[PDB]
Amino acid sequence: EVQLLESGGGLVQPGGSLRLSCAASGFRFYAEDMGWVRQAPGKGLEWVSSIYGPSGSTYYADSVKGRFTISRDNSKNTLYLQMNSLRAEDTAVYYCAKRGYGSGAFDYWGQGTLVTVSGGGSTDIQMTQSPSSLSASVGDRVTITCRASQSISSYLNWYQQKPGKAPKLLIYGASNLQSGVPSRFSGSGSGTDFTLTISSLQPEDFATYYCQQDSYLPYTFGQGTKVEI
Repeated sequence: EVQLLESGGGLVQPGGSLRLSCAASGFRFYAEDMGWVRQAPGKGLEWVSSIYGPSGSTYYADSVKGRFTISRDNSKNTLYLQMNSLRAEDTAVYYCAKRGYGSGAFDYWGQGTLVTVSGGGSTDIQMTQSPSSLSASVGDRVTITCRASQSISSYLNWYQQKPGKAPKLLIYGASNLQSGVPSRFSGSGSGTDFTLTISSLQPEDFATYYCQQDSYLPYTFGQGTKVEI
């Protein structure tokens, strides 16, 4: 089928370097937008870099600018992340991601690998999520809020992440339900204020939920909402 096959990582020393790689198979388009995300232990998903166009233009979060280089070979359908001058801050699970044609959103993800370390005058868009955590029961209704720092229309995505595993896209475009995703999950809003609703909470739905935008660089996730028992 379609899959991002990730490889690389391991234990390294401060000052050291590492190269992640991501091989796509089952691609039906040339040079779709790709990037890398990371998650520091007991922290939220963090966008690291993006690459876009046949030119292979790049963007990078402030934390890693200067040290990390994203690249890709569109021929061999492979994605690379060269990580230099690593610090203990860089300790995280790193995931590769690809933008899907059907959704417009990053909906194909590598399984992730642990790394351990022993302009135009544009505006950045920030996302605030509410609440941080909540505790509920099977059959409970749950709502989660997302406030963007700038009106971004309907360009807001919701993701579920279970611990260790790659995030899963539930809603794209503020309200369009991703294919093969139960219809108890539903999204609303527009402009700056958005809402993910779970109508009847099920055992499998305990996880962390994140809002995210994919349209305006730099891409960001909100801080996440943990839904625990």
